[PDB]
Amino acid sequence: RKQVSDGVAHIHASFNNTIVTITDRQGNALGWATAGGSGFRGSRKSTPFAAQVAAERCADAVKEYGIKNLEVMVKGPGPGRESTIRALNAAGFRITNITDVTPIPHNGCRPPKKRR
Amino acid sequence: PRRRVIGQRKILPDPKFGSELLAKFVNILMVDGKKSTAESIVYSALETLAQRSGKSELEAFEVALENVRPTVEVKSRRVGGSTYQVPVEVRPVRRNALAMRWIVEAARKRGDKSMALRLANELSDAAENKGTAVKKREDVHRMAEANKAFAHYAWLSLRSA
Amino acid sequence: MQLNITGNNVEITEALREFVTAKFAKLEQYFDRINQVYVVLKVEKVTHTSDATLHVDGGELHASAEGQDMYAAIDGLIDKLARQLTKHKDKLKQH
Amino acid sequence: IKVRENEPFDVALRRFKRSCEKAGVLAEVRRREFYEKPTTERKRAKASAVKRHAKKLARENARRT
Amino acid sequence: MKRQKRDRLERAHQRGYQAGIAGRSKEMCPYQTLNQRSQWLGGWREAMADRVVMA
RNA sequence: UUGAGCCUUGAUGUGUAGGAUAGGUGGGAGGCUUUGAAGUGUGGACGCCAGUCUGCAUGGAGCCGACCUUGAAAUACCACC
RNA sequence: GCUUGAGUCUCGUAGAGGGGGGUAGAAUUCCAGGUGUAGCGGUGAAAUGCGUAGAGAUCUGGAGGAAUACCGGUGGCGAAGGCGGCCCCCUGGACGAAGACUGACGCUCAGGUGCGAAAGCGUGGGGAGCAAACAGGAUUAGAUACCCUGGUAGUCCACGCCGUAAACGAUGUCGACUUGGAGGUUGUGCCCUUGAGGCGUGGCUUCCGGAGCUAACGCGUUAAGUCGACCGCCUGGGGAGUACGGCCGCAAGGUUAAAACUCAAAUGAAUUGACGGGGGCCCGCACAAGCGGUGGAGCAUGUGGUUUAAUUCGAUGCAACGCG
RNA sequence: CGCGGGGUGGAGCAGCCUGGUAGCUCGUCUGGCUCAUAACCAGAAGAUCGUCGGUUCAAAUCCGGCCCCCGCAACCA
Repeated sequence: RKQVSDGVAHIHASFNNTIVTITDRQGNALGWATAGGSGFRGSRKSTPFAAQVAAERCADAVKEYGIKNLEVMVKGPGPGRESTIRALNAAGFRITNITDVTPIPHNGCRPPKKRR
Repeated sequence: PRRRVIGQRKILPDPKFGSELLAKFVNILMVDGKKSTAESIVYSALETLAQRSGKSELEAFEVALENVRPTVEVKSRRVGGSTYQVPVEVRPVRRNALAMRWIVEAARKRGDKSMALRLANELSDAAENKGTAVKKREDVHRMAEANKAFAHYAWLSLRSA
Repeated sequence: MQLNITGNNVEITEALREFVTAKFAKLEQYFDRINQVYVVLKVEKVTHTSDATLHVDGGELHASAEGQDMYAAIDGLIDKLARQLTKHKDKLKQH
Repeated sequence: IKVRENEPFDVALRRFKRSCEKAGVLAEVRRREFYEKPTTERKRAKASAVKRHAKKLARENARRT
Repeated sequence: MKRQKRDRLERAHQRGYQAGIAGRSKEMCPYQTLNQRSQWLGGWREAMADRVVMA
């Protein structure tokens, strides 16, 4: 429980799901909540609203660590990614800075061939 | 339709009480094109709603109505293979008519002896938050609030009022 | 799926009804749930023609085939109906 | 991308630069190596560019409105 | 049998919004008059954001 | 670092009823306190979110028991656990 | 003999031109460790799959392989195939300015020789990611498929082979001549570089259009216009780029290349319709919002069938079936 | 042949590591959805907690006896 002050809020924002991992400055996790585990299932995981409910259900169950202010990292080009940080302005936090950690390779490995 | 915000006509108010909502309510259970016996059912039911409720009749009907009027209503949509329901807000003209349709259907169920006794008891439990139309109200709110995660494109309820 | 046979100037023999019924049943089983089928046999002095109307959940669908001996016309009509059914079937799958 | 500033901040600037270069390169790279149709899609894109420029230029005569 | 609905003004809006969402990044199927082209393009640019928020 | 066992201690034990986060059994109107009182500068635990423990006062000399509700009367006090 | 064609030399200029070597960053995967716990992943929906043996996420470190975001430009170089991080070494070609030099040394080229994407084959390494075959889950009437979860050859390197591609500009090479415009890129000359300025000049290249040509589509100074030199190829469609024989190849197969038979067509371009599970716009009890029905029942009436001596004849998708 | 553990919806099991009211997925039943089946979603009943006893106010929970399992053994007449 550790009585931490500030945290780093990683938001993995893929197409089929958003998971929200609130950690500390150090980089080791304090609590996470996903858009799947909030009652939304299958296609309904892939909405911004499930990301908002995920950010709520993380922002409490990190209450016991006592975080006043947090940074926001967002990885992934998904349908959440903005409603989930409106849901961290509204959850009672002070947003220090917001970054983008979406991995853009200087094209390396080959992508899959997926669609027809 | 495609065209025509249609030239709309109003209705006659109720004779015994100064209400057009009540006249709409007579027109709901006015089955088979026969207004007079539906008026006798409504008056015969609001009398025993007054004696079985104490308070006045117009406020008895309206307080009994606002516990079955809804706020959100599902609209079934399909995109691709899925066919999910999307919550639209009910407009307040459709609201009370959608309440009275559920009151009148739930009174056509429930079967007691007379229609005025059935509708009188159904409005009584609608005041009590107990009967059938409150269960249908809570079904509509549970599935629209359960499917609440859809607020989208253009096929429903443009910007505001 | 009940098949109704009728004939304008074509005397529907019992061997004729057995074959047509079998062919229709086979087609119905292969492509879609079908509710009812009307078959009309016409002879116009040369042309042995056949009409069929299938009532399926989506709706009516019809085909017509001219032949030489009635049997040929029936076969053509059945193949046409099968093709139409494939179109209607995944026309209402379209995932 | 990186937004930090004083008390009116945090949304518009970020969804601007984030949304443009992020959604561009990730929505591109998410699948389809293709090896062949960036050539075709750039050829069609730029032929449509010169056809739109000359088409609007000679379409700048009149429209009877 | 009555008169046209929202006389092309905010019908021109929702045509540009549906055409905005379903691809059509032309912005080159509008009307030609100004009061309808302005919000065909208005619905188009209001539909680009609603394409970013979803798939 | 860490179990496990053993002592010495110290907290904890809101069903219902209700003045109340009363564990059981037995004894049981005597200790508390100016070895500087109820409130709180204070700081936590527990927390079945309502009440109990202890840290330091700037105050300073006060509190319950039998007598109201309970299958039950009070960590009022003590013993065995 | 001559210098205009061709070639050489002195300066530069740009360039993913080639071969070899080295190195950098991001990302993917895995491994070890930390924090943390109930899901992750995936789809049009799902399941197979992975996860309480601690996954997914997050952080630190390490390993290995492959490709080089941005710059990136209907930009550049190359005979074509093709060639994109950055640096070094070795090396080919093109271009232009000013001169000098040789003096027709030129063009094309059957046979021949060389180069030749990808797949594949042989030997030896290497193997991240992807991914035929294959397994499984779906979908479907079936689904040896598209979709999903995995996954081996191969993709990579070194050395040989194969020698084909919609190897395409579906346009052989070389040369001459013949109205314009807008651009790109790359040199260079003069003048007020006095200001990203103005006027010319070469090369390569993109589009639009003139006459002319073409069956039309379209081509149009980079021609499919007017001509000249040389070469390759065609002679109805199918059989057939197949068989037999030769030559090459480890094989797969490549090249050369028939005939019997059979048909009166096959084809190219354009037109008018019709059609599309193409697009745009508008509308309809078309859907949505509702009210009442049919289908269950009895009866009436009509039809099919069956019957009969006859059950008169016709009407049969919508548009026949209380119809004449 | 004596030790342990289990008896709770149809089934799998939580509850009972401190006595106060029976709980979750499926199967089974509606309803919405779908062209119908499906998938999704929202509700509902589904048990005298294996049977007799008793231990205090009150026992699925604590303790005896019986039955049924599953393991450990003892298994050298």
